[PDB]
Amino acid sequence: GMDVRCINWFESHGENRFLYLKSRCRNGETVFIRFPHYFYYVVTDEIYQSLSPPPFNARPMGKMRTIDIDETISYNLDIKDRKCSVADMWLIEEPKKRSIQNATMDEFFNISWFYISNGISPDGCYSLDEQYLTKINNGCYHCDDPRNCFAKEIPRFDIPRSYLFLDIECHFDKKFPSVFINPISHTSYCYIDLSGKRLLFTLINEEMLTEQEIQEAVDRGCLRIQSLMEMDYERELVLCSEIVLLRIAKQLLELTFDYVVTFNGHNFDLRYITNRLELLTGEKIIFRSPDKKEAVHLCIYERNQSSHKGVCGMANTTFHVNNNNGTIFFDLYSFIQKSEKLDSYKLDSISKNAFSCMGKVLNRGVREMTFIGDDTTDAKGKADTFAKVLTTGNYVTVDEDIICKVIRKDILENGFKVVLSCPTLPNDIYKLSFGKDDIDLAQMYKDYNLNIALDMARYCIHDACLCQYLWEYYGVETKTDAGAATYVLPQSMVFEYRASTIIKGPLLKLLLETKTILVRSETKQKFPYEGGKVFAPKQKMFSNNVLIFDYNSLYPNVCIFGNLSPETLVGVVVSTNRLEEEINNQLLLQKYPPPRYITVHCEPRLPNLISEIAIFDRSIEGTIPRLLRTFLAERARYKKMLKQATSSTEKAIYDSMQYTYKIVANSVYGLMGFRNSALYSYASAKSCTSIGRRMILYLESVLNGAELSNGMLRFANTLSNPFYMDDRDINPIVKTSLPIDYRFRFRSVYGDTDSVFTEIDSQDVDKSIEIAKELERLINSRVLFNNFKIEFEAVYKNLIMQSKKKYTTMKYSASSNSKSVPERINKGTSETRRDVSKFHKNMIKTYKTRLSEMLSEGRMNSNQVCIDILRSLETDLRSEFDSRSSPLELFMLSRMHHSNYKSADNPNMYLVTEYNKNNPETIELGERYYFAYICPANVPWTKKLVNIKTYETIIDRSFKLGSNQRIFYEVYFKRLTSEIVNLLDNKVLCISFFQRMFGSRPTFY
Amino acid sequence: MNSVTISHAPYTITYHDDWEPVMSQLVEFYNEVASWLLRDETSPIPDKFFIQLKQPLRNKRVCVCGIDPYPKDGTGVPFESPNFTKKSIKEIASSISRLTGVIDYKGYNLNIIDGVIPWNYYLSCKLGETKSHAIYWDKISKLLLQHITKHVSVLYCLGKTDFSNIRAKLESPVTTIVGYHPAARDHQFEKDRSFEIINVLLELDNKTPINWAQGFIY
Amino acid sequence: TSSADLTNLKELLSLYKSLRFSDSVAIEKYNSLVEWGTSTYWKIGVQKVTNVETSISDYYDEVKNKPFNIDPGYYIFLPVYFGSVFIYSKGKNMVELGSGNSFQIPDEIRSACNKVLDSDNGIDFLRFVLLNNRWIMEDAISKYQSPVNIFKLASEYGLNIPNYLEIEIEEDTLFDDELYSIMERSFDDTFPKISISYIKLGELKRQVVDFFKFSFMYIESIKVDRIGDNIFIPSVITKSGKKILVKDVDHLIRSKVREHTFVKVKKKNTFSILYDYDTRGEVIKRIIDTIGRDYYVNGKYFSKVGIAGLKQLTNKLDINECATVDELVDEINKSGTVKRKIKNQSVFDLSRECLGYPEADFITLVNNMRFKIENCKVVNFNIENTNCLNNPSIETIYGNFNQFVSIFNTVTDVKKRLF
DNA sequence: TTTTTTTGATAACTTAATCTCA
DNA sequence: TGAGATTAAGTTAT
Ligand SMILES: Nc1ccn(C[C@@H](CO)OCP(=O)(O)OP(=O)(O)OP(=O)(O)O)c(=O)n1
Ligand SMILES: [Ca+2]
Ligand SMILES: [Ca+2]
Ligand SMILES: [Ca+2]
Repeated sequence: GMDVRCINWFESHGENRFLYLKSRCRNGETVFIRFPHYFYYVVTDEIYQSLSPPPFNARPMGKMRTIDIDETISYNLDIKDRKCSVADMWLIEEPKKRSIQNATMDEFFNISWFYISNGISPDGCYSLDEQYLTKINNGCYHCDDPRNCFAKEIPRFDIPRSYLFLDIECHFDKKFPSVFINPISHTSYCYIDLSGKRLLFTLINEEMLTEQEIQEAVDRGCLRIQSLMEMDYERELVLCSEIVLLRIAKQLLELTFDYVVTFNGHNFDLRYITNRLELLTGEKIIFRSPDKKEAVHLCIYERNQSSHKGVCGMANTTFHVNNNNGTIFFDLYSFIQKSEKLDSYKLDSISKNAFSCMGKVLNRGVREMTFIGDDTTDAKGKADTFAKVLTTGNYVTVDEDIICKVIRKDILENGFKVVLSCPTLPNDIYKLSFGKDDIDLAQMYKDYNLNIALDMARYCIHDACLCQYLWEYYGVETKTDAGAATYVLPQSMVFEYRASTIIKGPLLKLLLETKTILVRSETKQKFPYEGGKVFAPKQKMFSNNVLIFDYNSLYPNVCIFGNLSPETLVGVVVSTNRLEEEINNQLLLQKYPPPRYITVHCEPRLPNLISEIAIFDRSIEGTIPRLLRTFLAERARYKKMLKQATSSTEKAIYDSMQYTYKIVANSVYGLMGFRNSALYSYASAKSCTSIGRRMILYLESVLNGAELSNGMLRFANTLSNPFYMDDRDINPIVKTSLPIDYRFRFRSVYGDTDSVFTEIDSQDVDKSIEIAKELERLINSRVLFNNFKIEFEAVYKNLIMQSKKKYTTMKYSASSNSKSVPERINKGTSETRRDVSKFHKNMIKTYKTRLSEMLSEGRMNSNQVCIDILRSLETDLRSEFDSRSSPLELFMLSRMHHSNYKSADNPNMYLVTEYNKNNPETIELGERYYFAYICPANVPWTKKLVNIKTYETIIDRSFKLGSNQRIFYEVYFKRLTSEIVNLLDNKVLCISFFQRMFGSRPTFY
Repeated sequence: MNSVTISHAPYTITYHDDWEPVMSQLVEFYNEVASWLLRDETSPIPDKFFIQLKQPLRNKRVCVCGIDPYPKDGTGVPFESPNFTKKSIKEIASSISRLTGVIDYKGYNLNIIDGVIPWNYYLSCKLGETKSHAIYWDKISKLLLQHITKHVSVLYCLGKTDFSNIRAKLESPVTTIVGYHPAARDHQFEKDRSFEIINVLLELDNKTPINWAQGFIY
Repeated sequence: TSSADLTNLKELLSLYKSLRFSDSVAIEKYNSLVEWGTSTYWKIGVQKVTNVETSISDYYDEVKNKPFNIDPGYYIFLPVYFGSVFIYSKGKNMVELGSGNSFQIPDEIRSACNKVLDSDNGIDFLRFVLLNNRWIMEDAISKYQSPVNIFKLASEYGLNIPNYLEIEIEEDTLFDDELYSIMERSFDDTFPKISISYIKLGELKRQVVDFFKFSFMYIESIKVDRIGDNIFIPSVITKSGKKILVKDVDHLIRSKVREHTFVKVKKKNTFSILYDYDTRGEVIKRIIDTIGRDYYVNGKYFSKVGIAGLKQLTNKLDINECATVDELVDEINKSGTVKRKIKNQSVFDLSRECLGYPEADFITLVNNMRFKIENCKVVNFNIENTNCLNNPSIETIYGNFNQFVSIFNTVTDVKKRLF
């Protein structure tokens, strides 16, 4: 088809196995191309002639070197050189699988081999020539030499795409829709064809409606069709029977759409539609290969992913659709759950988290409330997204607590103008979100009417359009294209594999470019190794500006600096006593000078050893550093793309992509220390961690107690390289561009892996920011070296450090001033945790703010603060226990279900199993659910708590707190009191209050 | 050896006392599906549904599991056919007659062997086509396999891809062997050395060895 | 599924059958195989073990201290020696009773055990007894052969065995003290054997019998006796000159024997043995002070700190005496067997074995020191922590560090030329 | 009428249940 | 009937 652009790649699963490509031309027609797919093996030239059945095809790979990357322990300096052998290699293609004994490079996929050897990118535009193409069908072509056909690549051009965003609503009586006894009531489609037309249509099962209701609807303008051929997609509401509804659904699902998008539809929607189709009629949803040679029926299959820590077990489950027509069936639930961390993963929660804006009060009313939004009220792009979602939206949440029905809406040229139904809130600026509703589907189905049918149709089409809104908001198309380009994978499996698989494409490309093969023979023994270093905090409250300096990509840059690769490791030298250790050190300092070799002092891997030195060669760049350089370049490009964005959605997408690439770069290191990986390297991981610890220690030592005065800055220690002598000035007296009247002193107070918190004896925000910028400029050229670079993160105020990894503060960004509004940030405290409470966090915030203000103004003439704080705690707790005005939602906990446990009697197993055995709603193997402590109401306040887990019950979606059941407030109150006690200074009153209220000993940090 | 009745053709739930915590849920699991199950003609005998649920299950140590009864004809118990013609049973019998050392036989009838029980995952089929009743029996098969696994020590299943998702199907860990079906191309079941595996597993789990040639019928 | 899995798990079952007769390597292999089995099959009937106490009482009946009636079968007689007991399960080291200590076999005993066990597979294990730096053929439990032919083959391979006598008894004769004395006299075997354990044909389990009389005696003195090159054995004397044998130094340490104090000692017809089961830091220095400062506890025995030079190096390398380094290199390169052994061993280990120092004590002493090393040779050493000097053995070893460093420098210099 | 491709690391804190010791 | 230590699980920072 000459100028075509690829959309998806898929394989044939018949007796004659083929590979297929779906592409689109500039005009808009679809072209399918077929290839014979083989099994690829790599052999040596000597082995190639020793094959009794001659290979079907063989291509010379040239001369490549094979290197053994097994690691051995040496007790002396007599280290034998690594075994490497250079030989000519052959890539052989077999129509059927073979069993060659001495075959290498066997960890790569066959589709990866096809892509890399044929020089074809999964996504791209090509000029296919007709010499290598023959017609086998109307639109389907056959190619025998994909290498020569794809020799011409052209710049990317835009193409039309087809979308089917679908949702269904099934009647349910008491518990859950059952495909054997409960029918489908509503089916809403957002249909986008290659012409760009966007048609929204909802089909309503008429067998649930009375004849008079059908007449009323058809008079109002609802089409009442009788057969498949009488259906038009240009109408909004179509009344039909269930059989005709299912036939229309099957007809739509059999079309060659580019994308068929659902939210949890692979597990519920598509399965329900299919099973009903075979139950009522007996027909099948037939998928066909492009050449019309092999046909399959729709059958959703389950894919289980196991863990990799402490007895693997099942960890997650996904559901997929089998089809051989090139259509991608996408479920947004799995994509959002894999890529985001949230308290809940329901549609309402994600919509509320994503679709929010700030509204300005413009009118009031007896029961109404008019809002407005634009670029002046909130950030740029929020109002446009809110208006786009508001086209089908019905309910709006105000202040994250009030759910209000939309009375009237008006889309403007810059924002929105919506009037709600809520009391007169006496403020000027509020927050509007698209979240939970106040509709009881169980009650509506029991009193089903025409108006309720129309309301359900509106809600269903809103959900179908929410699928599209989340598709556009998360940049799934852009992410898919980027993943296919980077990982060298078909578009249908970009978000299906973890780091162990998505790096094999670039790894194979790098290995072929460098002409290297890595082999291992010996077994891999596992030993623990030490991680990063965390400094103990010196104070809880500081009342001074703290300057934060953070290393950029610490571990990838450490690996690049040290050339840490399994094939570049010279050896490991261990010692048992001090005599041998000293002799080995004397020999080693002169045998391997450090312009070329680097020696890392690691902790011994065995108790009998007292020393362990890992030697690395930096003459030749390693395999891991090149991959890390590639990924850092990708992340830098995506950061540059992020910084040149003005819309909120584009900024969010770019931030997510750069975070994903940073996590990929980190996972490269993590896999370098993963036993079940091909790139396993215990010594490399130990060396990287040790070098990181040395770097953070060096930064902390040089920054602690480094005063400045006049035009000079004096560092604590000499600017000397912590690994070997280098050609840099070590004088800690540095000329600074700051004016002559500045005099301040610094003191290191905390550290974590690569972050250093340095306080300054100052309070002026502009002064602190200027000094921090100057210092960050100064400690990147005179202090650091090679590729080690740090950046000034922010200025922290009112820093309250509870522990070594939990602290809350107010953040001033690098580009800010005194008048700039701070941002409140919490790291590890009981406010970002997903399983503490909602009632807990608000009180924690209020009490922490009050304590910060009260310490800032000046107090502590006596016990003082403790008395009033504990009195307030007692009053609030007794008021909550008596009134019980808080809802059940404020006392809800979240936990993830999984089957990775040491014992089968674990209470977490029992709770989920018992819930599943008595509830039609089944919690999957990676589903996050809700639970809470509920106790009999007649039970009074309990002093000594004995059993806690026995009171846990799962609040799925509709649990009702009965008269006999009440929230067991004791656990929450005890946790809140225990957290608050550790914040205060005086103790005797704290233990006294804990004994009086509960009757235990409060643990102190 | 008791029984319970339901409102659907089979309504012949003769069951043993050791199968007690099964029927009380199987009744609801089968009532909602019997109406659509009995509308078609199957190829077990309809009365041969709850026939292996009256046997004592705390006597067997190894369980061999089938995925589907024979697409043509059928008796009611897996891997039994006193009309010996089929290829799968031929391949099963050849590799065990070679192991035991008996050359003269008139079938195997693996059911009669003490210490082992043949199991069918899907309790019904249809004439001509296989795996045509999976939806009607999925949850019932799950519950029955879970109960059988809870009592036996080792489970044997036929079909690699057909039983590729059995670990998540059961919540209680158990010794499981998934063997190749004796109908694939190249006759891979000949290379399948699994009977020795299950036997030596019984000795490794301090269980009484089970004689294997006992079931031969002359 | 496959043959490899079958072989692996049947080897796991075989290892499970012999669980008490295991060492560190076998425990690690068993754990690895259990992990592989439970990962592949999702469940395994056996679990992990980490303690593994060595027990032999499951193959031996309760001890007998009373005349008893016997008549079953033949009466192959086998005495029991006095001393430490070691177990050779299959291709392993020597396992001590209780704690799974790994004894250091010199060379010939391990080869003899391997050659004896390679003949068949029906033998449960091989039992050895060590007394004053010598081995003896103990009971040979076996489920296939009678122990007579195992004894004969072990004797002809090169190790020593006790004599055996077979007698047929018709009626239930009352074995008494007189029969025990007569058969121990007929055994000759001047080595101080304590008990006698006769086998029973047909009955797999063996039986042990010994007769003794309690006695109380007085302690005169404790003295060391030479039984080798710097290997000393403790001993005591009585007023009448009677000798009370002690199996090893640990027996004396646990007994807490006090000078000029009455003790309980088990007396027999020929010789008598002190009885155990009567802190450690007090005795470990008190006995050292009484016997002499110039002594230390070399593991199971006593060793004397003295001179260390060319004579010790020649003795340890099994070469004749010489004068200079050139004669050393010539005499150790003349035969290619010794030089290969020297190449495979480090300077530190070779010097430590030449001076006969302990392993753990010397390692701790070295790790609690500071050294100045030039040209791969030691010229200055000093103590950084004096706490480790509290142990008298550490002080005794440190008192002669000059000889050790001289030997270390000589070995380093000669290895610089042997390559 | 049945069958190829998976799996990043450690450090630090909090709470409940179990084991051990006055 | 308390105190103290230890292990397993969940979750976050880096
Ligand atoms: N997913 C992660 C996250 C963190 N770390 C530890 C360490 C090295 O990756 O974090 C140091 P940085 O250089 O990645 O720094 P940080 O995580 O703060 O990223 P940055 O601010 O540079 O985007 C890790 O190993 N894996
Ligand atoms: Ca839905
Ligand atoms: Ca919906
Ligand atoms: Ca960083």
